[PDB]
Amino acid sequence: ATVRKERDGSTVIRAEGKDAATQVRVENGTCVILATDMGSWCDDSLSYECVTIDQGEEPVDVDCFCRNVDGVYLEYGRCG
Amino acid sequence: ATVRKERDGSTVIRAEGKDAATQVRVENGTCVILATDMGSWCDDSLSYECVTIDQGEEPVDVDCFCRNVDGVYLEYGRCG
Amino acid sequence: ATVRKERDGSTVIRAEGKDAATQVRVENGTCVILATDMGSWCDDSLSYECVTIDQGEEPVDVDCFCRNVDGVYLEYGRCG
Amino acid sequence: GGSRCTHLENRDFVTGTQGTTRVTLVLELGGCVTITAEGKPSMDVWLDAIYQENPAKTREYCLHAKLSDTKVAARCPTMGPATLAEEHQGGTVCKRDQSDRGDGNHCGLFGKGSIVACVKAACEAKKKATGHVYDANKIVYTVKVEPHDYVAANETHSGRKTASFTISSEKTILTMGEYGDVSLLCRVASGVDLAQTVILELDKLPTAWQVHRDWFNDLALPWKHEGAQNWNNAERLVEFGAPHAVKMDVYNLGDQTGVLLKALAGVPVAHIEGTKYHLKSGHVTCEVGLEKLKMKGLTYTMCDKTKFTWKRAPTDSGHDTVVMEVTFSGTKPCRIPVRAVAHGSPDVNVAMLITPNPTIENNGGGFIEMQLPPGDNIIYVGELSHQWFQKGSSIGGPF
Amino acid sequence: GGSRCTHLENRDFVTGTQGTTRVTLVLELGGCVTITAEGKPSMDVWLDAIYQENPAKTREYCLHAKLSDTKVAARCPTMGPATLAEEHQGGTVCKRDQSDRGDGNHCGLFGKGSIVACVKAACEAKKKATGHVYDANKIVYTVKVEPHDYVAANETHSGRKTASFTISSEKTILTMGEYGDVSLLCRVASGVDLAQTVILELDKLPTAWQVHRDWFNDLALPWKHEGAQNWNNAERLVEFGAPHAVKMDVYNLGDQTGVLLKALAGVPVAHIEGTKYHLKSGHVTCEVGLEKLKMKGLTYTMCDKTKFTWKRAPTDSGHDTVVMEVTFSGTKPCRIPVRAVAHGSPDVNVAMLITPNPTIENNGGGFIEMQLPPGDNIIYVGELSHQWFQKGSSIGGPF
Amino acid sequence: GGSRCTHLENRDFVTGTQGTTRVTLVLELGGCVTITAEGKPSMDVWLDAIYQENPAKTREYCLHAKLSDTKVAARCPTMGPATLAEEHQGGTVCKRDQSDRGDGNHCGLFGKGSIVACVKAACEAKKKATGHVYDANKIVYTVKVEPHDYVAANETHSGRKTASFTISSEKTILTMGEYGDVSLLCRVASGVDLAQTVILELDKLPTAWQVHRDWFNDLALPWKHEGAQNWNNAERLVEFGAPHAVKMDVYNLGDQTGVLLKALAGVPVAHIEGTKYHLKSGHVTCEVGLEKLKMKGLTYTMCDKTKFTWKRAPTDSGHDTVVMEVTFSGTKPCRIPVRAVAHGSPDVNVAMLITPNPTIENNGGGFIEMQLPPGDNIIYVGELSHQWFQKGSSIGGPF
Repeated sequence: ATVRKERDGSTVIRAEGKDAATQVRVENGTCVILATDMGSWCDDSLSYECVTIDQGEEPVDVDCFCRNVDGVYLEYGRCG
Repeated sequence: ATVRKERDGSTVIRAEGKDAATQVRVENGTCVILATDMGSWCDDSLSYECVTIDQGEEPVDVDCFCRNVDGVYLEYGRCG
Repeated sequence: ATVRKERDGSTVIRAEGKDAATQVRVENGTCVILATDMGSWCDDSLSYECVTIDQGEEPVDVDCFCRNVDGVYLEYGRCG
Repeated sequence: GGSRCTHLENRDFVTGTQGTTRVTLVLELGGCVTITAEGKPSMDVWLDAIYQENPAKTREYCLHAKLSDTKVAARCPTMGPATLAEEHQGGTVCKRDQSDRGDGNHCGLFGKGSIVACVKAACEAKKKATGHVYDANKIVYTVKVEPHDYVAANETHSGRKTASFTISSEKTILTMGEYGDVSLLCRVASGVDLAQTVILELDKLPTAWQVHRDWFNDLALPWKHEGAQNWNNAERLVEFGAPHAVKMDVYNLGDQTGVLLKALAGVPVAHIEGTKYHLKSGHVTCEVGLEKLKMKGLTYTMCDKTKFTWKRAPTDSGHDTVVMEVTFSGTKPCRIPVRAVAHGSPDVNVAMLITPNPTIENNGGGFIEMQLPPGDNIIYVGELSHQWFQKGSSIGGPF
Repeated sequence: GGSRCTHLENRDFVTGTQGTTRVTLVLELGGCVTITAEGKPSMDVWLDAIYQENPAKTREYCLHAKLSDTKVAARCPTMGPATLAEEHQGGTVCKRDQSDRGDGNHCGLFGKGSIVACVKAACEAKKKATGHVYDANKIVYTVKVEPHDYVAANETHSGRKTASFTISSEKTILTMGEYGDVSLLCRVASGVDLAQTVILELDKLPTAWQVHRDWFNDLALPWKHEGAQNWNNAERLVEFGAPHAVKMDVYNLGDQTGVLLKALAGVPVAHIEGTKYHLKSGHVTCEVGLEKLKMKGLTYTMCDKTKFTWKRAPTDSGHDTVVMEVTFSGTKPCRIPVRAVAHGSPDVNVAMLITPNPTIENNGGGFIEMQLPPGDNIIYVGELSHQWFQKGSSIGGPF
Repeated sequence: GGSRCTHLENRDFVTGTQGTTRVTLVLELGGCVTITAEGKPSMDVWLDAIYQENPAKTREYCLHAKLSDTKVAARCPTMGPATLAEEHQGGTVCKRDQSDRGDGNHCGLFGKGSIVACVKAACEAKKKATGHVYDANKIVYTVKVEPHDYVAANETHSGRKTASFTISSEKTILTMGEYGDVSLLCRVASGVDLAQTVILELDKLPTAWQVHRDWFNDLALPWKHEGAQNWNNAERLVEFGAPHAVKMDVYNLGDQTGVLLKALAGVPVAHIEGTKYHLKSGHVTCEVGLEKLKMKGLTYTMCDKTKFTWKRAPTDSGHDTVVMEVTFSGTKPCRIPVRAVAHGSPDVNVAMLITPNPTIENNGGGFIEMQLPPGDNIIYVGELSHQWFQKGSSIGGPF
């Protein structure tokens, strides 16, 4: 997974099928990826928010969550 | 009104125009029918849920409610 | 701005571009107009509710609010 | 008796040096022409029928929807979205809305819950507005020729010869008895613009109409094709109610056959003889090739202009043409002097006759069919006149 | 002067044994032919006009929407759904959404409330893109015949005879003075495929165009029919705003007349003379039946191939045909040797002439109208040549 | 060898008093006629091809959608509505729903939040179902005339003359060597109702079909026009998933080329020779004008009814006509006695022959092409018979 600062204030994570059930370090915090419908990067790619959940808050109905880092998004190709 | 166990876990009540403002016994509990737009059984039939309301809870915006019995539905033909 | 009792129980205020950021007296209470997209009266006119907010309640996401007077609406032409 | 058959004129045929005779005939629907040769019996040539046997079904519209097996599914504001098996099924109308939920309908949190109502949408028996499209090349133009006696229903007419024509089929050779082998080359021409024509038929007073293509395709009713099980745009007759806690009622918009019949008032009625879809307008222009014979031609003189009276005043035929019948008191037979002028210019002829040779015959005659431009016009049959107002071109009533 | 009238050739007519003469004429729009008999004065026969008087209105599109009486209704998250009388009314655009509600807009519980905004959608005055469909059988083909002098506007030409024809009307008899009674059988043929033709007209620089059926029916604009009060698909020009507590604004997408005119650039302009919807392309092939006269036929010799020059270089006519004018320096009168070859094969003639007999006459002549296949072609007028690129078939610009 | 060329009959031509000969010919596609004059060599006249060079692109349908750059935006229940830049952009599919929000997705208040998902909808490479519409007046009818020897591919046939015709172009003059200047007036007629015809072509086993207008326009697939960047009704191949807290997945409905091919089974295959869109059905009726020559006419005798056998049993041609081949054991040459009767009435001829003069020639002959009414019919070739069931008119399979 690659961590980058986009044209907007948002921090974008470009992940693949190998990055499923793994943790990536974003700035001063940590981001967890749990997306199962992942694959190799291509044109057919889905992009959404990785919710910045507070201290000890358990994630509800989400496959991407982050701690100590705000304004963070995840993108992945579905060609696998 | 006829009480029957469907292909699903749900208990289905097939009622007619005569069953309006009447009470039917379903398993270990009781079900109350208040539907005014009822009639004789045919192809044109409406099917919905009969909400299992708790001890002493008054029904709000519903024409079919049940006590002590869970997973219960009502069906009626509109050919009258 | 003109205050009038319509065919319904509602009290209708017909305002123009000059009535922007002004206060109009409706019955036993007062009505405040904050609409910026106003103009001269014509066929192309927008009509909506002027929320009757309680004692000391601050207005949230609204351009027309009233005190001590219930059932009050605002209409204005957009030909300016 | 009473025969409309018009005798062949000298101008219509030419006799060659090698003995070949080319007779040119203009045969409208019902119109008859008598062709005679020196020593040979008189033969009546006429265009019997213009039709297409069972044309293709284009679109079938539903006038009264048959709603069945209505199911409503609902969930609490914190719970997931309400789902039904009918949502991903064919021939079903589904609506998704938000319902007010609380303790009165057994939900832990007060707010808005997911609700979905689905109904199996189909069509009620004998309530379909089926459309039919004509294939220009498939329309049969039956040309019949018999000698100029009455024979029974089961028995056949002695000397009768049948020759059918289309746009593709044009040349046939007939063994016309005494006349020998005759080459018939009939050029087919429709009286209806088939491209902008649809036959709107209801399930079995008129039950079939000749409607315009543009009017038919823009009908605000659920439609499908011949063979399809499900109905497209079925929501046109389905109206959903207000969303209650766990209930959402479905309303039928009712029968639309009465709404259709009101818009179909004045629309030309379609003529269906079992499976034959007839066209009451059109003609066939033939070129008969004859050999080893001398043709007998009878040229007509003009009828007396002052001796004309209306048998049947000019009226609409029912297929965008004007029909009229005249009575002649003078000497018979003769050629009818018929013309027409648009109100303003009395020197320019605006008459476009469907009848190629209007004639007052010894027995019958006097029928005149013609096309006129829209507006106030004056039809002249010699000295005899009549004012006619032709209505402007229209596709049909509003729906 | 300057007359384009082409003298009748010997090949075009046949004199029978019984004295009947069958003269075959090919009359294009504007094209004239001179028919002469021994002892009788010369007569000019020509196709004057191809038109349809006020054809049927198919679809009328709205270019600029007239929005009026906008009403917004809203209710608290616990209260019932917001309703408006305009929701179940015709000619109205309604949108249902969820608005954020709380104590700031006076609601007991914090959440999402029901909101609905309705606007009366109509069309602004003089902002309609009306469509017209031709009825193939209703198109008039005016054929005029006069002697080969100038007469005033109010006064009529002495010897002038008018004969109108359609697909249905084909045979008429004219009393052509010195020639007596002549049988005119004119076969009607359109130069435009009327089936795939719609006349797009704007409310009164070009304001009328000859557009394709498929291009017209797929216009992303609100439409209705002649007689209907309300507009179908009115949401195409209506854009709803974000839902606030009790307010939901409606935006007009603006005028689309400018967007339409840009897509209509290069599209063939429609010709409307008051109520007459003219077709500038087409012809009429007639078969004149004459009696008791000897026809005077003048057969043409071929023009000198080396003595040709361009008066007007080959250009687009404005109705999918190629027009050209030639100047001849040799001996007059003669028949123009005109052909064309597609770049690659110089032995196969690809020219499809609209002009039946291109001739250099004593007075005028030299106008050549023809159809060419798409791609690079070389037009030959004897030795004289010119390269022409015919554009491929198109329905119109993108919208 | 093997030539189908039919010798000219005496009935087909007339010799005038002034020396003009009017020869009437019926030329179907592939059909040849031999015209001979006294002292002049025999000439074979035939209709070579009926086609339109690259017709206009009407509608192009997407069979497999190319989804890209999917973006999902979501906000808390108290916060404003979720917005995306793609919502107000072309070639994008967007869906608005309500998602369950709380502390697990970091939102202060428990309820329903605004969510929107957008995807850039386009078409996958080589996955388009392009449609083509014929322009009736643009269809070329190539008529070729050569003397009755074999020449190489690059070299041209000595005496061969090419003359192309349309609805607009009808008259041309050919310098037919020994015959001199001959006036060819060919009346064009299509064997396919072009108005209700669309050429469905797939990107390069059949890849092109002749489909009905009504079947094509009602295809439930995303469509656009030649030049447009974006796709209309792109939601037909886009299926949105259930709305989760901040995620909403987009599903592609897959390829529809297999679904299309199943519905296209039995549909008449379109014939495209590079850019030439050929029509395998149709004819041309010509009127040749000859001067200063005596025409040699050979009238046919009827073939022996008892001496007929089937070479190829009656079968479907592939363009709504019936084709058959017969073997004759008697004396050659003669005219084939061919007729047909519908099961019930054995006295009325229902055969509508495409072949104007079916003949058993010295070399070849015996090919019969005809139109028959729907239902059980019996075809008669003298004494020889065969039962044929003509299928009813259809627009195509269900989709």
